[PDB]
Amino acid sequence: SWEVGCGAPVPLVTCDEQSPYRTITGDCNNRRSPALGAANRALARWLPAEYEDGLAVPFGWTQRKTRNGFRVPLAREVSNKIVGYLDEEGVLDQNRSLLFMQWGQIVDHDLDFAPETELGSSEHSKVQCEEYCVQGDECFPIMFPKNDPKLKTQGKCMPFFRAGFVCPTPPYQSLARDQINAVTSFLDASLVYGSEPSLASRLRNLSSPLGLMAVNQEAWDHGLAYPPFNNVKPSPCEFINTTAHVPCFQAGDSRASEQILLATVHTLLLREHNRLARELKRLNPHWDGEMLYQEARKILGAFIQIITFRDYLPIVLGSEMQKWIPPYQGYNNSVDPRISNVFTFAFRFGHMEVPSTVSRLDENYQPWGPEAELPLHTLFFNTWRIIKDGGIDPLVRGLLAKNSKLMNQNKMVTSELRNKLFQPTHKVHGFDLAAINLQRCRDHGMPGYNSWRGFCGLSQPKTLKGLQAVLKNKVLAKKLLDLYKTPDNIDIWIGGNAEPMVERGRVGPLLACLLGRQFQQIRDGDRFWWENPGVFTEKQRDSLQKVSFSRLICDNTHITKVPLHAFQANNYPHDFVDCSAVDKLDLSPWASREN
Ligand code: HEM
Ligand SMILES: *[C@@H]1O[C@H](CO)[C@@H](O[C@@H]2O[C@H](CO)[C@@H](O[C@@H]3O[C@H](CO)[C@@H](O)[C@H](O)[C@@H]3O)[C@H](O)[C@H]2NC(C)=O)[C@H](O)[C@H]1NC(C)=O
Ligand SMILES: *[C@@H]1O[C@H](CO)[C@@H](O[C@@H]2O[C@H](CO)[C@@H](O[C@H]3O[C@H](CO)[C@@H](O)[C@H](O)[C@@H]3O)[C@H](O)[C@H]2NC(C)=O)[C@H](O)[C@H]1NC(C)=O
Ligand SMILES: *[C@@H]1O[C@H](CO)[C@@H](O[C@@H]2O[C@H](CO)[C@@H](O[C@H]3O[C@H](CO)[C@@H](O)[C@H](O)[C@@H]3O)[C@H](O)[C@H]2NC(C)=O)[C@H](O)[C@H]1NC(C)=O
Ligand SMILES: *[C@@H]1O[C@H](CO)[C@@H](O[C@@H]2O[C@H](CO)[C@@H](O)[C@H](O)[C@H]2NC(C)=O)[C@H](O)[C@H]1NC(C)=O
Ligand SMILES: [Ca+2]
Repeated sequence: SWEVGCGAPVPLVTCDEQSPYRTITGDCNNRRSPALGAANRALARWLPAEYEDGLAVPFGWTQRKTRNGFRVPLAREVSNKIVGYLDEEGVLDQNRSLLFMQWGQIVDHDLDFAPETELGSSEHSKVQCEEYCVQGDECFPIMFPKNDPKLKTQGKCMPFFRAGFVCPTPPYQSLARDQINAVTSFLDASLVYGSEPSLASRLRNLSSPLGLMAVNQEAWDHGLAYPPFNNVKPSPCEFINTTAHVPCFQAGDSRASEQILLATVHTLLLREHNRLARELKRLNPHWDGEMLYQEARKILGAFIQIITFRDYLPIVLGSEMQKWIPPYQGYNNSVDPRISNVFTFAFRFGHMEVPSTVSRLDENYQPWGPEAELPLHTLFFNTWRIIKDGGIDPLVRGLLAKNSKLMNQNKMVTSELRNKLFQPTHKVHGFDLAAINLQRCRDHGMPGYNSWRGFCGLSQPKTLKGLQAVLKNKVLAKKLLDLYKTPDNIDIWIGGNAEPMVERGRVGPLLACLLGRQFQQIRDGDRFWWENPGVFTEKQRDSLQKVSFSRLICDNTHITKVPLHAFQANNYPHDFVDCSAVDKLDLSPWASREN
């Protein structure tokens, strides 16, 4: 097979092995195979890639060719018939907050990214894709089926570009096509600190010896910080309201400004880096800026680890967790920490948890002003609503008080995501996230629903009656097969999502498995996982056990009323208490001494 080590990454990183700090790139975690889990390398393959030419060409590319003796259904046709719904009433999750959706997006963004193939600088390859919908090379258009209302308004297709691949980005051929993970595979708060040594520095305040991080100079949220602006024009954030002139935020992750609430938790995280950084110079005045940045970076890492695994995961995987993520037993140097290709489609389960509206509430948890409840589609790359319409305080209260959208077989993805999505480079408010997910499955060369079913050790449904038993839904299983013709061909995203949810959790049998395995691999294969003896001192761990997302809000906002359990559905005022009832993170054990 091979090549054994293709591609060019950040080709200049040799290990210190004696440093107690993670590399920005994620290198040097593993002593034996040191590029394992790093950034800018092939997503791991749990199962062999599936292309029609067996090498690189997606299923759906050529019209004459077929998948298992059937034509693959159009990306959007799958959506129009199965994914969409009209009536938004009763789709709310009665036992999970908007934060349950929100944190999903934070971890994931920490864990993976597969950068698009917008290669070029002054180009007509972008034009022949968008204007003419000409398939070929790095352009893979999402066509519109007969009687799509988007034909009248938008055109003949939705522009779609293939994902970036290993070795170089001009076509080529040898092994099957593997897609690139632009971020580090460890749960290491890279959304904040970056995955490139080049960018990791740009985000830092290297003007003072305090290990602080660059903050906005133009705007201020009641004396509290905002992220810096991305002064790289043209920007998507400016385009949406030209009169405002407000550009996107800049963090260690490109997707920080995609939606308004994701930029909000980005503000909270950046805020507590500086708070830890400041409290550490209170306690350790002799420390240089480097120790400060790094020591703060280490606590925040541990922060995102404890919240993800103690608070988030148990309510996602549910009864299935102990089956897949048993209790911790130490760092296994034989476990592959890399994020697999399929995982980048498993974690997308959350797209069906995004509700139609984002609300802004006041101190009394009452609707804030005339335009309190906004449509979500108006909030893609919307930063002017943060900076010039209340700050983050109203949006944070919304997260804690308002419900998440519950997954439903008859009501899947909101039309605000499935019909009105804004994509950063393009101009209109009209892409389909359901269709975009469905061709990326095909682009990445995913094997079908059944391979993955079997991979996890679950009955591989082959008949109409078979699929029924698994999906516990006769009408959905029939629509699925009328389009896919066989359950072997169902795209992993929709197939995995269609399944009913496990007990006490928010995902079904197949997804619990795929998600379950990854999260254990990235816990067990991480040399810097907080609990692993050596990383944090015995005392340091005891304080880290006390962190809560509620405390992140209290110490970095002028919200004073917070629920204790921030991922479950809480009502005002009964479930809300004072910030004083919420346990503080004691940073005393970090106090190093001299004589
Ligand atoms: C309104 C909120 C959200 C918006 C607007 C949004 C939008 C997007 C878009 C446009 C993509 C690119 C898809 C592609 O081209 O393949 C994406 C990727 C992704 N999203 Fe979301 N998303 C949201 C929330 C979430 C949440 C809450 C989660 C997790 C629970 C999530 C999980 C993911 C994952 C895993 C990817 C692929 C990551 C990778 O690059 O490998 N998203 N999102
Ligand atoms: C483009 O961005 C600007 C903000 O930079 C938006 O303009 C603002 O629009 C609202 C009206 O919807 C104005 O608020 C008004 O004043 C007070 C609150 O400050 C309130 O009592 C009034 O009832 C009213 O809501 C605000 O002054 C105005 N800013 C100015 C002077 O430009 C604009 O709506 C955005 N448009 C788009 C295309 O989204
Ligand atoms: C809504 O979700 C809440 C968050 O999980 C959940 O709170 C959970 O309540 C039970 C208390 O019993 C705990 O789960 C345990 O339940 C039984 C024990 O009687 C066992 O079978 C389970 O294995 C499990 O240990 C959770 O600890 C607790 N969650 C947390 C972390 O606070 C509510 O119960 C849910 N509300 C509804 C709709 O019932
Ligand atoms: C990099 O770090 C610098 C030092 O920590 C920081 O400069 C400080 O900025 C704050 C906030 O803008 C200023 O605090 C306040 O100054 C007066 C107080 O009398 C107020 O009237 C202002 O409203 C302001 O809030 C400090 O004056 C300033 N400190 C120093 C040492 O000059 C930079 O802003 C940081 N730069 C970046 C890009 O992150
Ligand atoms: C560390 O984890 C690895 C991977 O799960 C374990 O390696 C397995 O060892 C079994 C024997 O029990 C072998 O049959 C397999 O070859 C290994 N499995 C895999 C997935 O490769 C190992 O048991 C663990 N080691 C320690 C010390 O905990
Ligand atoms: Ca990471």
